Amino acid sequence: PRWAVNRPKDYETGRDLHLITAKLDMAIREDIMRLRRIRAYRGIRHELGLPVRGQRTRSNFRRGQTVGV
Amino acid sequence: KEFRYRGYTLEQLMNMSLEELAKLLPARQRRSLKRGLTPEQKKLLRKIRLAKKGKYNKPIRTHCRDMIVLPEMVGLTIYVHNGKEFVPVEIKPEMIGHYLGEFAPTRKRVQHGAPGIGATRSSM
Amino acid sequence: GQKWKLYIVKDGKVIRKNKFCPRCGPGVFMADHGDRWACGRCGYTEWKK
Amino acid sequence: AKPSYVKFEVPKELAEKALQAVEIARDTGKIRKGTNETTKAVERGQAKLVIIAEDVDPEEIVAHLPPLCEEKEIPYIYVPSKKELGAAAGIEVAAASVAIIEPGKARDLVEEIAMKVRELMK
Amino acid sequence: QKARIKLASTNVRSLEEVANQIKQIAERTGVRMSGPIPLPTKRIRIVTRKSPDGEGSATFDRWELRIHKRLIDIEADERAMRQIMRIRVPEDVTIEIELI
Amino acid sequence: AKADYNKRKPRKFGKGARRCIRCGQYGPIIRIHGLMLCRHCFREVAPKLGFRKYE
RNA sequence: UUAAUUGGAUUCAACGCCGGGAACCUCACCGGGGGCGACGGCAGGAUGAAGGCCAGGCUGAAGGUCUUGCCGGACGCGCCGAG
Ligand SMILES: [Mg+2]
Ligand SMILES: [Mg+2]
Ligand SMILES: [Mg+2]
Ligand SMILES: [Mg+2]
Ligand SMILES: [Zn+2]
Repeated sequence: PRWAVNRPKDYETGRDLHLITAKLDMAIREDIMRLRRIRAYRGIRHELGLPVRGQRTRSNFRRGQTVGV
Repeated sequence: KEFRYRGYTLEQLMNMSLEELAKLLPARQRRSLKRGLTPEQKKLLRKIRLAKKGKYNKPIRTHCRDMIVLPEMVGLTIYVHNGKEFVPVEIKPEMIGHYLGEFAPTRKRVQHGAPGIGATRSSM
Repeated sequence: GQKWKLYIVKDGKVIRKNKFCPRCGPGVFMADHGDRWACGRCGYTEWKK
Repeated sequence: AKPSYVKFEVPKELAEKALQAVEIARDTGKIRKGTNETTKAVERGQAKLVIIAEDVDPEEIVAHLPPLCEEKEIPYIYVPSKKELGAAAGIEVAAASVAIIEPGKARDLVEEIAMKVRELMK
Repeated sequence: QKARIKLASTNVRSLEEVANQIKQIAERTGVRMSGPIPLPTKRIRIVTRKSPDGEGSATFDRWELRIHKRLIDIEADERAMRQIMRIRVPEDVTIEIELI
Repeated sequence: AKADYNKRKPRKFGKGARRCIRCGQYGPIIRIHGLMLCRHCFREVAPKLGFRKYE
């Protein structure tokens, strides 16, 4: 069925496709690069390495070292 | 290297009815178009079409951060309010289907300073 | 000041230059846009000659 | 209208029936001042007693009622002064035409003076 | 040919008085009346925070309102129908009459 | 018209569509069984309405 | 940190607490645009006060204001008290 593939309604050809290995990786990379080129909000979030889907960042998502006073 | 959105060129997208175009956008945009445009978006679209006709040689500034980018808007420059100022946005073909507000950030990037008094248990 | 003129009135004959609204009675006067009858209150898109 | 317009003389009875018959009609009638407002009233026949005082210069907004007098019945009299014309019926200002429509118990004298004006000059 | 009567009140004693009056009216005439059936009580419970501000330990009030109900069936006879039609209920009792 | 610059919009949902009928506050409104009262006002008028604290 | 990231509460007895799960409203914060002075009196006002509008500019959008002229008739924040 057309609803079971991992890339339906392709952005370029408009068909329903299924990708594996390297082609899948480069397709995802191309999607993120397209977002970055137009300077969209999600593109900036991808660039800065920050959460993209609207999470809060004050408490969790901490990855670093403690800063002293 | 040409631009195609679902296998269609930009010219083909230009000569499409609004209902026909909605079948290519994602679900959210299709629902938003199916429910019609708000009056403010109607005024903005009228201004855009007037500018395309060769009239209205002035900057286009708007508050409508929730307007969906359409193929007939490609090539113009629009100033979207971000809370305190209008920032210029140059519409590219790959912007079709996105809200205007996605290109006008509202918050300034954070650069942290030295932690103050009370930031740790021992500093209080 | 005073704005009551442009109606051709002579020694014994009174006739108005600006017509009245057909929706209303006489006495009401339209503007002098020349492109159309502004009508003052209702408006008409007639392209007055 | 205006003193610099010789229509006829100044009969005393005209003033008697045009001034001293509106105070007794002010409390039992309606009043509409203003030349522009009364112009629509006289053109449509809304007014009943047109008392035109001679205080309006030039003969620009006054050159409408005499040219229109022959078009309707327009029972009209003339007033010598304007300062107390508003006091007789209206407010403490200078009035030019106080139109009273359907006044109470002010019929006999008004009708007599109207007939006098009809047989005087029209 | 039967009438159904529904009673509801927040005071139990008044409900009993009205029911007893109807029962006596039915007794003083030859007419069969199905006894007053007690229906389940309505309880309205509302729980609210006590303090106006938000400081201190949290404590709660539990307010409750109770509504009692009764059901009576009686056959439509005009000699007894007028008598129950002329009885006067207290202001805190609701009565409804219908013919089935 | 200048009076149009003071009238509010007629909202039908949201926190701005309900006010206490006794004090006019927005926010903590008790909507149970058609009551329109703040949690503050309900405590001091509950006995008058017939409520009691049985337990 | 920011244009603002509204404010109260700091041991038990502050920190899923202010019934606080805020897209608009709530809202108190930030950028911008409009509106409001019963009642006394002062300039002023039918030779018309105060107020309102078809179209088109300014504008995010707006008879808000301006251009263009049509409206209606007794009060009057341009001024001082007071509210
Ligand atoms: Mg805080
Ligand atoms: Mg909560
Ligand atoms: Mg929320
Ligand atoms: Mg909000
Ligand atoms: Zn309340």
